[PDB]
Amino acid sequence: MNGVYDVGGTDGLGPINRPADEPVFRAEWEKVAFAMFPATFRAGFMGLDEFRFGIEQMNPAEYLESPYYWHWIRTYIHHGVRTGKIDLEELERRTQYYRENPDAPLPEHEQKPELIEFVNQAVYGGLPASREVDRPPKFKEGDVVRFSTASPKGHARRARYVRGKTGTVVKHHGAYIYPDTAGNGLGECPEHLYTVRFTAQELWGPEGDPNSSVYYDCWEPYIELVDT
Amino acid sequence: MNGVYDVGGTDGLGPINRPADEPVFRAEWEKVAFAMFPATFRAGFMGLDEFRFGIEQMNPAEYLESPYYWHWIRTYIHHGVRTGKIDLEELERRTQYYRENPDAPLPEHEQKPELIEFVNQAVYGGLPASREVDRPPKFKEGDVVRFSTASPKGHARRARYVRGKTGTVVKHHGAYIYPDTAGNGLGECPEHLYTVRFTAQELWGPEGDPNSSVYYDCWEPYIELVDT
Amino acid sequence: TENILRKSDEEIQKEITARVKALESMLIEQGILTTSMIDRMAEIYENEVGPHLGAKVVVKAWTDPEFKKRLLADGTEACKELGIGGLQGEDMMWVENTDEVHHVVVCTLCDCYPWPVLGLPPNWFKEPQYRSRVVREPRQLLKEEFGFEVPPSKEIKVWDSSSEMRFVVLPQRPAGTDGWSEEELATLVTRESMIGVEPAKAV
Amino acid sequence: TENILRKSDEEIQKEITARVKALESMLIEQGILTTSMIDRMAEIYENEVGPHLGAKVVVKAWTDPEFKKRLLADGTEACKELGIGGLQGEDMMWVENTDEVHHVVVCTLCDCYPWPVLGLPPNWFKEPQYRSRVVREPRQLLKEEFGFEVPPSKEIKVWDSSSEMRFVVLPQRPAGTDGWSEEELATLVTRESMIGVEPAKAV
Repeated sequence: MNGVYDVGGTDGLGPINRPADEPVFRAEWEKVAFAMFPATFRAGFMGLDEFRFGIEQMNPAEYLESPYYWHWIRTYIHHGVRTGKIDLEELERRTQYYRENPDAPLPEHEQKPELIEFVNQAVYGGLPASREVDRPPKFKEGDVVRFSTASPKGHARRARYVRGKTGTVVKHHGAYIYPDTAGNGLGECPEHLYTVRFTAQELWGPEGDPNSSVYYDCWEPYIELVDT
Repeated sequence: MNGVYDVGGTDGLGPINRPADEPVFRAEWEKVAFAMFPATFRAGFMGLDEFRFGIEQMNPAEYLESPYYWHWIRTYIHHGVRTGKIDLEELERRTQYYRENPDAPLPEHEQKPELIEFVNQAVYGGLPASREVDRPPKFKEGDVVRFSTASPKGHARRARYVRGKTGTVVKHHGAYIYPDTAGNGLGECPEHLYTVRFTAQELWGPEGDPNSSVYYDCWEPYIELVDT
Repeated sequence: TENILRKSDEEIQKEITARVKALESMLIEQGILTTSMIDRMAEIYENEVGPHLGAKVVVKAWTDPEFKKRLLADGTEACKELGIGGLQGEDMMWVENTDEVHHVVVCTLCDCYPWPVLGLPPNWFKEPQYRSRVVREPRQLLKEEFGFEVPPSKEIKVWDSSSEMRFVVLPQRPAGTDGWSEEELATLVTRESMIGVEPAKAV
Repeated sequence: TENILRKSDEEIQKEITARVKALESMLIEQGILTTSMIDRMAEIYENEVGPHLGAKVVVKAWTDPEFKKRLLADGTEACKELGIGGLQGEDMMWVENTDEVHHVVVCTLCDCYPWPVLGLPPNWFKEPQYRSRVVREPRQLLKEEFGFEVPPSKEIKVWDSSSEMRFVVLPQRPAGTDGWSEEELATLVTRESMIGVEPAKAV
């Protein structure tokens, strides 16, 4: 996606707003949006990469100025409709109901111990994305590589500021879930993962700090050899 | 400016909204905003390049969804404050006045024949940006050139989608006002101007139409020789 | 598109109106803006300068091969022959659609547009949906938005007007118009055909 | 920033609240979401997982050179020694600030952040102002936003977490803390010092 969310290097976005302190959750609705992440994950709405792609398809003006957890709501709805698990017309009718009756009760439901077990297991065990593959790593530390200029319309982690740029492999991490398939519903198709160093001058031309570098994580198909 | 206004190649912005027809001016306020362009130009608020830079400094979420002529209002205010010709506090107080008294009269004023003469002369004579320079053109048709990777924070016409890309000079147009100085208050400093052809595949990688090219206008400092 | 953050269009218009009137009052007091100056600007671009002027050039080029040559060599000088020129078309370069080449014009960085032959641009030309996509997927954009299908084998050239040069498409003369009068052919020339987002009118 | 198009914060919150409750009611009826499940998630990240966990690693590395080695070779395995790990820090790589190198972490594409050692990120880390500028002008951003001046001759390394690898800064131990207890040193370790936007606390 060449979306506005890919903001690295963008100018004119404003000074940082940073209260001297702020709570973990600023409102009750934020706790709900947060907790719906494991809930929809477990229900098959989406995986992590698809989750991000849903947010990348938001209206950019709304993305830029809305509360962060509203982005999560948007992606839950995006995938609920995509999978047919959410009926939009019912949702709109209930929205108007709770606009008019904000204190009305939530539906009656039973508590589920397995959902608490899932929560605890995910929080403390994690959802590891590393995977083993049969092919060996194509690159190694010290290799000079160039970042792909492809511009897919689907999900990927190809920030525009690094495309077509040259840098040096810093580390190979093993193979991981590949966003370019996973986020587009095409499965894990894992690929070797590398960190690559780009100098600021390579990235920004003369406007770059002469003594600064950006480290960026590249899956194997993103990078092609320059100098071994 | 690496601003959001530099939208070429951005994905996710929405389908085109295009009424089957629409008036030149959708409201009276639009006629006013339009007419303030020659008025502030003549008064020394800004030139054409500075005008555009003012818009490039807008809040991006507002830029993306506001009426086009509102952008013009924003840049008039930007330069009115910059030059001290507009006092912001007075402006805010009058805004609230006309919010509360939308039918109140405008200030009493005399009509000025010279402002009508200016209008007609600009409309039919134009405001030509071409300039003569003592240096000859550095490039020529058929030259293969690469577009600069510099990323100035001030005004320039360096769309991000063409930076660092290679193309072929199509035409030299003569020398013109140079945006990178003019839009930043640094004068005309004219430079030779060229159109350069970039293939879609050069621009977008494999996602590019194999049978399509983008023509982009480059001032001399933007481009450096590859193959003569 | 929906944006849960956005006020209504009515509330937006009311606010802009107050803000513009307040700024207008200040420039009036400075002596740099007058109501007659506002009216003249609006009259010129509502009734005097419009795409009817561009259509006159097009039909002359369609019916006068020597003029067509001159138009394609220096567009500003050629249009000057018909009394057409001035603000925002001081430098005009015309590009000819053929059987092998289709041209379409955009300004991805803002809004640049040849006012002396087309008048002020329609709102869709200035907005981010067209500007963002036409440089990236011109063939699909032309078919989806304008029902204009360009065969895969035909090259599309997108002209991004990043400078004060203005690009204007000379559309191909439709078949079936042999011997038509200049007036009769002009009815086929549209704003859209001189941007390159549509062909000239069929039949 | 001002946006004449934007409703008030109160009107925005009221709308989001209704929309979230409506979606919540639907997922409840599907049997996939419960109030106990919402409460547990919120308890864990309000009171259990927070930057106090990261500070324990930091002070161990400051006081245990052998642990520091292990931390810098494989961060996930090292933190596992202290009972720290899990969701959104399954792969953790720690980078050590020195006299020659300063590290700062960002996620320009979204919001990636090492939850098991820092808890959920503060809102400024997720927002576009920090993410857009730190890769482009880290030295100026650190001085203007956080009053943190990094000498021109010192290299700044910005780590853009585009993957599931999570980068965590090991800040330099402040001078004047010889022989301090692990508890006493932890009071100097801040969330900001493990993002790289501030040093650890002076004195």
